[PDB]
Amino acid sequence: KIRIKLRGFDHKTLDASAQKIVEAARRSGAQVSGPIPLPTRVRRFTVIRGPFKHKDSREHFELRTHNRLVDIINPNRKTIEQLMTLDLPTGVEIEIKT
Amino acid sequence: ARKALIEKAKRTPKFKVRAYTRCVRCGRARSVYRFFGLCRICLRELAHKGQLPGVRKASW
Amino acid sequence: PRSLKKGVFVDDHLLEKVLELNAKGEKRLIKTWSRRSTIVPEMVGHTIAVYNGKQHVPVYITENMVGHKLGEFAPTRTYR
Amino acid sequence: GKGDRRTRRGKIWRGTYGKYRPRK
Amino acid sequence: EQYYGTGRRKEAVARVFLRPGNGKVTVNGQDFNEYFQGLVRAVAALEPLRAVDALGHFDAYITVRGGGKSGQIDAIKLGIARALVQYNPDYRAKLKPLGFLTRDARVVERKKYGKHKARRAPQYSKR
Amino acid sequence: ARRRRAEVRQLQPDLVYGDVLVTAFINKIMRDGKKNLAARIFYDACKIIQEKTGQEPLKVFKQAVENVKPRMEVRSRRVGGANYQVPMEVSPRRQQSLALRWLVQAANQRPERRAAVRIAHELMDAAEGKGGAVKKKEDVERMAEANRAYAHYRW
Amino acid sequence: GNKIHPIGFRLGITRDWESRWYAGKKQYRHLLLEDQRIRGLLEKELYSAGLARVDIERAADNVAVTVHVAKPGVVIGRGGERIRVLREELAKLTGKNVALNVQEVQNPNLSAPLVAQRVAEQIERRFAVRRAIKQAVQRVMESGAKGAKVIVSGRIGGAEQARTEWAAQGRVPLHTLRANIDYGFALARTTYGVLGVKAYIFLGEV
Amino acid sequence: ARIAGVEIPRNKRVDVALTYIYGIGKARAKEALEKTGINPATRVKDLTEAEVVRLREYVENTWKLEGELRAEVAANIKRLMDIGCYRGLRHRRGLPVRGQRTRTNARTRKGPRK
RNA sequence: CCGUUAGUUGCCAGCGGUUCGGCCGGGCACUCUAACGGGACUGCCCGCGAAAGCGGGAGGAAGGAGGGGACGACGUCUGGUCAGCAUGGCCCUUACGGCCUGGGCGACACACGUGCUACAAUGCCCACUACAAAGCGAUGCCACCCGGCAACGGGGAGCUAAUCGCAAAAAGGUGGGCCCAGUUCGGAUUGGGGUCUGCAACCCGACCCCAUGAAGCCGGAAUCGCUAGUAAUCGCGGAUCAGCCAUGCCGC
Repeated sequence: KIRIKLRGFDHKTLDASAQKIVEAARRSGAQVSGPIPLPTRVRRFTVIRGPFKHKDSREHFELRTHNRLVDIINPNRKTIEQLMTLDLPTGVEIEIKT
Repeated sequence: ARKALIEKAKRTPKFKVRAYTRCVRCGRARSVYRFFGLCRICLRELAHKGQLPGVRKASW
Repeated sequence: PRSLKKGVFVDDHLLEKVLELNAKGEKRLIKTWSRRSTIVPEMVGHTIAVYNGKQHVPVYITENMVGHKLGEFAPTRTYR
Repeated sequence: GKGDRRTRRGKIWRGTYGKYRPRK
Repeated sequence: EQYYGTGRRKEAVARVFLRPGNGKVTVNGQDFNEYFQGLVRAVAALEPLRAVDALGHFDAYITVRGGGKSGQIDAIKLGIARALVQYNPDYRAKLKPLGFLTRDARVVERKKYGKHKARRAPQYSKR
Repeated sequence: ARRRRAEVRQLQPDLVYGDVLVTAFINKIMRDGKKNLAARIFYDACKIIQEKTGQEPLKVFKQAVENVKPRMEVRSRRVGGANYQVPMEVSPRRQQSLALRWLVQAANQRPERRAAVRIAHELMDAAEGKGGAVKKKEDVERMAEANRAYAHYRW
Repeated sequence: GNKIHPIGFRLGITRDWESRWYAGKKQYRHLLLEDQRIRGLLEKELYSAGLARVDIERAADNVAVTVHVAKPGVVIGRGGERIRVLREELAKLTGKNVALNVQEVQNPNLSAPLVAQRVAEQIERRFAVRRAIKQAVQRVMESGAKGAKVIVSGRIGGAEQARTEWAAQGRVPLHTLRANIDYGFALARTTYGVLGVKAYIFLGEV
Repeated sequence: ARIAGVEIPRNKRVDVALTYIYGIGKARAKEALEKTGINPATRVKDLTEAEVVRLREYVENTWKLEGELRAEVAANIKRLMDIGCYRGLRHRRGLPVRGQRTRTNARTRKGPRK
């Protein structure tokens, strides 16, 4: 039974990733275990917009982590290659565990 | 252009007590957090451009 | 007296000098610098230069007032 | 008050437990 | 044999579930005025019962928590009402009037450029 | 209102008497929000009613009301190179709201050492005809009007 | 004296993160750090063929690096010499080399930044700057565009007293967050000091 | 109960008693109410000497406060005020010993506005 | 406001085990949640009207531009922008530039600025009781037990981070102490104990405890904030951070 985490930035990177891995490993594992999201985590930051003295020019934005925890049951060999070398996105990374 | 003080990295804490924070871009050791290590400005401005990974403007 | 703290801690910065030198006696003021100390024991009855910010005034310490956070034994302002 | 520091209000604000609130 | 009614608003979630029974209410644990301690707040999660009468023929079980007492209590109320929706899905002239319709939309909005209380700009002085 | 009434927002009756007057009043007792202790004193006071005075809370609240609610008073007009003190029929809406507040406040004035005590004290005395609140009322009243000749000016 | 940043205006709309990659806590920072060492020594050595933009991408330990210009010649070098001292030298700033990704565009009339560097340098050479923006704009939108709104600021190619000047054709609702447009500014060499320039070409959007 | 400074505790428990004496009250009433052993609920109006003497006695050698509080306060403040220390420095004038900043705001010690 | 996809969070709306904490299995619809499109276009019934559109009503998740965000067009001000970075020119250099030892920008007879806490019983004091929230935690948040008047000191478990470390949310609830004084208020300043980042913490720190406990019992002429979940009030976290004068700023 395999656990996985694709923690990503773009809200299309996690999509290409979990998509290719859950649908392609749908001819191998236990057909996968649905890309369970996770409450996409948010980190906010604000800063003065008007350089130097201006306790009012600022504003803000943020950086965060969207999380997709795909997962596939029945370690049925074949699965390892319907995702492990048949991937396609770019704005995340292949986190695999068990 | 405060060249003479670009010593911030030779660390020589020589008593942790001295090595000090800083903004990698526009120097300014004033407000220089971490994950960014920038002056609120060098910072926020280059971010503005956006060649500063994922991070995106706020709304709500 | 004066212990209280023991050994006469001095934040090493001022302790090292305090000790052993306490051998050949004194000579007075050894222009101290990291007054972050909590003066102590042997430090009873001696002279050192307390950096008042821009000057090295000469301070002489006595029994019942020795062991306490160095700093507060050398002023640092000037009003009225 | 929050400056009563010692008892209730005091630690309430200090954000301190201790002699007026076990660490839980 | 079963009528579910959900009521939630301002970060307080009161999921009310009623089924043929009597007049007991498990507030994700205890009962009504047990949990709503000396809370005139009690009566809040039962108005949707007053709707078409009887507060003694149905078994009341609720999954309620979050924000806090009131918010959750009321949420509970609107929920019970929805349970009423399920039960008698033809109760307009009762479920609308002393009725209900949506959460509420009025939560301590936001502080921005200071003034905290989103309006409370620092007061002036004496010039 | 830049042109439109900007309506009189309506309150959901009492959570102990299904009454609008109740609710408004308890808000008046209230503070920092504390709907709780607000309604609280409201009640304990009601206890004074039923106890210290057989007669019912309904009738006492109502009577005190009829007593403190104003009637005719004054404000001035800067219309003709001057502002004269002219009286007018102290509209119901307000009459209520403020004879209301008023009461609550004079009540605050009262002695005792307990809030429910105050509420009682005054509310009763009012209902009757005896006290700080409503008395202050009569004052604003007859006081107002002295500027009678001015009245015909219309407010 | 305000108005938000023509890219922030863009973010999740038209135009995004040139340096495309992720990371997270305790590392993203330095990650980008090396990135600027990059773009910097980068545009630095090759502002040469009048570059235009740099998208350093990271989907893994490598560092994409597709920079763009419209000058292919001196770009790859007679045959491919250029792309060599270039992609090689690369390692020098943090190893993990990258395939020197050369991207050339179709028409410097849609390229506002570029045209700016342009009429800009012009003003370097020293001449009719008002003319400069007038026509520069003219054509920049002209050869297809939905508007060329341009402006120049500081030290009006003269006068002890500095000033501003501007002109535009068509449409350029910089407003309508969603306007899909191209914005650029150029440094201002002239011994007047720093006398910046800016121009924005509206890229349709409907 | 007549103790040290005749700090008689009225319709108040033991704790509420001491607190009425020199350097007493909060934190002080707790320690006193504990030793003397008495219901802090007591209003204080019948403290039988039989029990008062117990707490009243031990409340002499190790407790003062009373005609002694000044001792550790007067003697302990006399040393730092005689040596180039600092603890007493802040008091070497009329500002705030604990803190604070000086220059502006400090009438608490300096005296009244001028 | 509604169905679309899906379920390690959340359901049981229907059980069975229940160790009855949703612990185990199980159910994906309901609450949860990222995601999708649909949802008043003054479109329809009644007024008015040449028209735009306002006014009445039902429908409902809601219009009347749903409440909240970002967007501040042309110029004004030669406003602010020496030490944010950039800069034209000017001056500069055994030095107007470099490093180090201390002071100091936290000196006070005073005035004004912004906040703290306060005079209290619709309160304070104590014990027991009942529930978020958007954030935060690796060489870091820190589990329970041992040292614990206390600050804290140790062992020490967890995560690896919607399941694990931060967190005790307070006002609310029930009884209990007080019955209106300068009081249990108030906690200055000087009364004591300790916790801690840091060497060192005089000057120039945060904290617990010991003694002391001042002014004040809502504050002149005057001056402020705020259309409703808002005013008020009560709390949690956040970057700067080995300690921090943060009662300041931010978000909830």
